[PDB]
Amino acid sequence: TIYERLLEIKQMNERVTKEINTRSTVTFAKDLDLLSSQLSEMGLDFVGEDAYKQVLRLSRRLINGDLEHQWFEESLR
Amino acid sequence: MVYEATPFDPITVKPSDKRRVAYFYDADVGNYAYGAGHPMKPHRIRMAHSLIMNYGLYKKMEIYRAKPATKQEMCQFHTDEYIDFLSRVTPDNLEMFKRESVKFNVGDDCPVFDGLYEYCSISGGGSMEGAARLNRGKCDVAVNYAGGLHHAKKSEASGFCYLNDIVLGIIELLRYHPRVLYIDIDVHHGDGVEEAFYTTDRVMTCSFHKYGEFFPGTGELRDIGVGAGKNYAVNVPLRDGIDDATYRSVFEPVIKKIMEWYQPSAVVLQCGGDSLSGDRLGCFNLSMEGHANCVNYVKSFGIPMMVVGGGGYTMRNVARTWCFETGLLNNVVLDKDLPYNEYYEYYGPDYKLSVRPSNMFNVNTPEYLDKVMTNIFANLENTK
Amino acid sequence: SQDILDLDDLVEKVDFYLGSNKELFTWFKNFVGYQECEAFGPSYKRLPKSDTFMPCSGRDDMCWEVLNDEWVGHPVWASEDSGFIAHRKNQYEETLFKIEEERHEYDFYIESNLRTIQCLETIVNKIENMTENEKANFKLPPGLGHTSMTIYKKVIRKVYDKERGFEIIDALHEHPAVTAPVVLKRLKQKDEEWRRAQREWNKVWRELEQKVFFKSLDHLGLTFKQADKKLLTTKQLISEISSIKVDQTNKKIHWLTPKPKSQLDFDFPDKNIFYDILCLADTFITHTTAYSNPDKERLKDLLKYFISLFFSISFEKIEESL
Amino acid sequence: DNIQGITKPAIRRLARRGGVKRISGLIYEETRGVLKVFLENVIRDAVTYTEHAKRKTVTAMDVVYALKRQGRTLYGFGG
Amino acid sequence: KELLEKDSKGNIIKLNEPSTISEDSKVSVTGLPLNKGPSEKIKRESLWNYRKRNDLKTFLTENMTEESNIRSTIGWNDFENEDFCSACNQSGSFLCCDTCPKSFHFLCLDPPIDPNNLPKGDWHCNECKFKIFINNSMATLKKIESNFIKQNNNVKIFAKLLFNIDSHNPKQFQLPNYIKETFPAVKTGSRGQYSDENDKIPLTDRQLFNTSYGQSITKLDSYNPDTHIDSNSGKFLICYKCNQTRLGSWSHPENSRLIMTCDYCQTPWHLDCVPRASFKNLGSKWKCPLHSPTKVYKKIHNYKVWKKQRLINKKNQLYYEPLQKIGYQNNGNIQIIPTTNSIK
Amino acid sequence: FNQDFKITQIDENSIKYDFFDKIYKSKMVQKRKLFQFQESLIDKLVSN
Amino acid sequence: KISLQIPIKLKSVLVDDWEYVTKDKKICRLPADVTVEMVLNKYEHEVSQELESPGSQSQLSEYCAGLKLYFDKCLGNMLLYRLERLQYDELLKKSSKDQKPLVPIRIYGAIHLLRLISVLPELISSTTMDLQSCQLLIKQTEDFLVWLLMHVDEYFNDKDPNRSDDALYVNTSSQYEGVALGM
Amino acid sequence: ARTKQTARKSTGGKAPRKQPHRYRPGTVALREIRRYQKSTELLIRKLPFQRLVREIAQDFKTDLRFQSSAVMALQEASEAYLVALFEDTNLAAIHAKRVTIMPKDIQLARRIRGER
Ligand SMILES: [Zn+2]
Ligand SMILES: [Zn+2]
Ligand SMILES: [Zn+2]
Ligand SMILES: [Zn+2]
Ligand SMILES: [Zn+2]
Repeated sequence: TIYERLLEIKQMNERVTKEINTRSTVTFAKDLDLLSSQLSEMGLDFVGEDAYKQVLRLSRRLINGDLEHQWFEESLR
Repeated sequence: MVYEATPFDPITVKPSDKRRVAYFYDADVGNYAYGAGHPMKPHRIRMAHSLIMNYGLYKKMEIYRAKPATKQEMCQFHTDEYIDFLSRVTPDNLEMFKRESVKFNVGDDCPVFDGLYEYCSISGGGSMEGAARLNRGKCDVAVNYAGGLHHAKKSEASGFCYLNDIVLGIIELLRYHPRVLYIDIDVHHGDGVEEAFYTTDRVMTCSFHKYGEFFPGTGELRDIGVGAGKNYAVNVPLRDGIDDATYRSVFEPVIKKIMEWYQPSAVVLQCGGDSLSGDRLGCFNLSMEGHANCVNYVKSFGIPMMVVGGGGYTMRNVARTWCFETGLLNNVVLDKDLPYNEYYEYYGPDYKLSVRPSNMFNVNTPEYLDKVMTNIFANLENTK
Repeated sequence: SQDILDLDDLVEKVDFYLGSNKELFTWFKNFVGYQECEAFGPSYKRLPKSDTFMPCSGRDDMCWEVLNDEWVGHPVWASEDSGFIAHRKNQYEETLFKIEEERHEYDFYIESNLRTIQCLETIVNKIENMTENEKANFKLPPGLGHTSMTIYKKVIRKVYDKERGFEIIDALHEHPAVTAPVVLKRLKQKDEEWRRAQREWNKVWRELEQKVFFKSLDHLGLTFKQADKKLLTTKQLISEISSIKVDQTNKKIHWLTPKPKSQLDFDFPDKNIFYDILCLADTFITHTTAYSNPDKERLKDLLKYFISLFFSISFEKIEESL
Repeated sequence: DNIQGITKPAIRRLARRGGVKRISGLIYEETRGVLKVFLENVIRDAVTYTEHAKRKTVTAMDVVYALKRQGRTLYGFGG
Repeated sequence: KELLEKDSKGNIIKLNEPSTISEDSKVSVTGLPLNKGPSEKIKRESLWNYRKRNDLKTFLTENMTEESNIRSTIGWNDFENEDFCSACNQSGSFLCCDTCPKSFHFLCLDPPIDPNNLPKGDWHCNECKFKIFINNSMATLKKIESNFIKQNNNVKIFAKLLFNIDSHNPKQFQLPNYIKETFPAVKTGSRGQYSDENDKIPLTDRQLFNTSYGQSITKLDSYNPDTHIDSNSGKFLICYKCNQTRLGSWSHPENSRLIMTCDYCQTPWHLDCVPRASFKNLGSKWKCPLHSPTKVYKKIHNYKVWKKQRLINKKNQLYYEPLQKIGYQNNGNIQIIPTTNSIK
Repeated sequence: FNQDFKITQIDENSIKYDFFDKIYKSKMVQKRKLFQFQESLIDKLVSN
Repeated sequence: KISLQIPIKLKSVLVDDWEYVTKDKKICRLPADVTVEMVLNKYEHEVSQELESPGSQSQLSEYCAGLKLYFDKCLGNMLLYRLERLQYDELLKKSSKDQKPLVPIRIYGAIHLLRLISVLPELISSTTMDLQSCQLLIKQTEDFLVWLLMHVDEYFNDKDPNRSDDALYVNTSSQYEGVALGM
Repeated sequence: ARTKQTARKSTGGKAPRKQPHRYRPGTVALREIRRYQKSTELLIRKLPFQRLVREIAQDFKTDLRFQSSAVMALQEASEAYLVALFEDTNLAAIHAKRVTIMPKDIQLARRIRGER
């Protein structure tokens, strides 16, 4: 069960990594601060890192108790 | 052995299929509102239109303001008493029409707002002028999002629909075209349009709808038309959460078989936005690509078509999918970065064109859709 | 046998009875002698000719030919008088719908008022550039020369009083010279105040949308924790393998004489995932407190030894990868 | 309606503890209103006291404090 | 309040603004007026934290829009009454009796009253009108009954029946009990409508709208494997056509095929083996394809119809055994008896 | 009149006999009418 | 206590009528191809020659005429469901249009006569009628009922309105449903 | 002609739209007089009581959390108040040659108690 759940993440890891890395935000939202930041502050976004490795690190933090369940779910979603 | 599980191919336009596109928009349509707590909002029309203007799509098409329909022209399908009640009822004199309120199903689930007659006139005029421009050859694609009221019937208002403008448009198409195919990708069944053209072979009404205990309840697979209209009303019952690949692998074979079997001369495409994921009343899981793939696939046949926008009760998603569908009819693919419009605050948090599908269960199994498409294909053998 | 059921429906009933038995239903299909209309459907009924004759003034001969007026359907008839089932939506989806509802309210009111301001300011800039000797008898038609006859009425009936809105509309129709500029000024003041309130509300709507939207789009994930608690148990995992075995044994007696020697099939194409699960398990061992440290270290080499012994991974590779 | 949560059998139980052998049927709904207006007196004072401590939560100490004011002291909960 | 201040010659001078504050603060859908913005009480949970360019191309449309009128059809082509009707026992718009606490539907009266052509002054019911007719006349009721019997000498036996129904208020026709008790399957609905064995027990609102998000009566929004397992036996509900139960695995829930049971013989069917998309939660009871029809149409080659006889209670139902075994023309209404080596 | 809605008590073997009898009747009446029409058409073509 | 021995075939016909009106939402074809007078006249012309007693002939004609008068005076009161009261209203307005009073004898079919027969014992028990008249009226009604079994295939036929225009029942429209059961 | 509307629905079919040994009366009563008099537990189910306090305090101040001991203090105090008032009522009844407390018996008690 664990290996299937992680294999679903890893088999699509390259396309979600390329999608997150090539996330071109629109201009009027940057000029008028209409985009959120709650997930970037907490380093919950997945920019600059491999998506599957960031999933592993976030799940390790969630297991260790330093990460809330809701923020982990929000970052994953 | 009919249904094939195929992944959703990316949307690609055909450069050899350039169409003269006519756009029908009356700036007033949006200033009408069903109610305070009501899901249907004509305001979705003008934020869709604001996305057309701000994408610079008006340089590849002609924008028209159709003349609003008069009383009689509405009576090409509806009765005199129903149009007379619709043109006279207001929220003020609702107590003066109580028998007609329950007779014509107006007052609950189809409320009386004081711009009702004008809204219906705009919708019917847009549909009829799009059909008329298709008849004279002035355009190849007629776009009218002001209408789409496919639930309205001869003497009643149902499903937030009062004037069945699609029947008026198909009537105007039938004066110059022998066979008109109506395609309904709205999540609800096109009961008004199918009921109107149930007994005729001149109009084939195809509806891709959710059929459960869902509105309007009509739309069983065995509903194939009676009399001379037998096997000329294709109903495709679907379950909840159909995704883009599943909807494509259902839609494209059925519409292709209708194209090479029924051979229509004009196409009416109901682009209900309630087939999108995240709709207030809809229960499908279509992204904007999945919704627009139907419009792009029906565009490939070259038949003079009338794109008419129907449902859609979350305004942002239906506006974005209508803008993408309209851009697809000009043989361009709009970039997934929304321009600045006056309603830019709706499309958060990413402010992009895309409508993201939900991660809910695609319960439409391949065996069920295989049986559905097998019976549909078997019924279509008599339409040559 | 009573000359009541037709051969076609008898063949259909036997097909529903002995469909999977292909050999038997063929014996019958032919032992019987079946060789391969009026299908109305369940959701349409035919009106009499009395109900059809209702005046539609706009219909010509073609309209009377191609339009169906005898066969009708209704949602109440298709419901069997029971009702319909709406699709269940999350509370995040409901509050997203409420945000959209408030947005629509503000934008509908503001844009209707803005359209009325545009029409009234056209009237005002028309009436400013003419003298006063004919300004007294200058009138305005219903609709104020606009394509709508009700939008300005809605705006006036909202902005002013309920009983005074009608008389202001009549004063605008009869004497627009005095009533038009004051109405335009009041509408512009209401427009700017509504727009300031709409911007202040837009901040709140945007922040709640950012808080709500991705949870709203999550359907299975909103209920995945209780579903995983309920369904990743011993009983359900026994039920899956037993159901697959029951299916195989049920279909063994019909066909497929080489009965398979397996029920569940698991594919393991990637080997790094084993190291990832081992790291997650090691993290849980390090974090937890309900297990003793000897029990912790025995858990560690038990997991490592089972992974190294079951699969092709060596212990050296596990140690160098974790 | 939270008031109708004070159910009949509960009012019957209060009467039984009170030594009543036959309760009219119209009593049940009289006992609600009397109950409410009384609670609506203590809790009022309970809160005056609460918003004097700039506390936003109320305490049982403030409750027995409001009872002392009304007159009916309550032993067993502090103070 | 003197809106238009006309002059001595009738010319307009200046008008006064009416009460804007009369409805300037109406509650909108936001819960606050459109005049004001959001309050802090709702700003706390809405905002993430609370502390104590004009390049628009949307104005060019009016100019780029050309009208369109090229269609072929252009131009021209005291006591409070009751909340239920006294005739049908159903709610609706009523005409209230003045000197009587009964209320009647506008269509339920004799003759039915138009909802726009109402009686100008007072309206009495038939019973009330008979009461005023009796009280106005000096003679008693039996005197008028005897006078009506003697005057209507043409019919004597129905004369007492004719007299007494002028006093009865009009009521909706209902079948008497002895027509309904002979068929035990036939029930009566809440509105007096027909109901029988082919009708579901209506689901309460606690089941439809008072359920959790993931769990819905539709059984389509989640993976529910506690539907392939029989509740009272614990075995697996094997579908009749495919001879399998596709329970799924919760790691591939798309491999699970939905299964329902028949509402009559409890035969479990997959949703794909019989072509169905709904689960038949409310309305009529779902019938599996294996059941014999109670109504069939056959072609004459007009047509002929046959309907199975309704079930009759045991005191009035006779089961008889034919003497003729072969070719006995039964009406299609039969019963199967058990079969008791020579016959083989 | 309770005798009008009398339910026939039939057995499985009688249903089997009746079904076999009626299918054999139907099959051979259509076969014999096809043979008679073939003979009539042969006579018509011979006479013409 | 007054009892009526209605045959179960006619009881099932009445129950099917209740099904068609309330559940299937079907009204009767009015005027029918066979009315109520037409049945109370053919029954009189059939059983008039069945015996040679002149007092019995007078009693039979008395029963038929009284049943006709009772049908006309009571149909608007208590003989038709809530759905058919709209059809009754349109019949009354159509009769008032051409200035002829509406008589239910020549309009309504034999199913409403069967309804009157079925509801007749409750009307008998609600009037001060002596035992002899009640017994003889019940006997005459029973004889008419057992006459109806011999002609139950020509007055109460089974036909789908969706297939035959000559069915005894018709399907209704949504507007009729709304006006009948919405106000 | 007076008319009234009860359907309260402008249109019909709203659902199909898109939007044995038996003691004598009193013996069991006296038995559970003894039961609820020898007992000391709290007779108004708690949750329901707590709620009564939330919906009624709401008026005096919103967002007012209540220490658990508090709603237990409100219960105790309320049950003590009502058992005292019900002893008095039984008396105000046994006064008038009767054995059934009635509303009037408690509108009086409270007048003599002076709590009105
Ligand atoms: Zn729809
Ligand atoms: Zn009265
Ligand atoms: Zn009524
Ligand atoms: Zn199956
Ligand atoms: Zn079954």
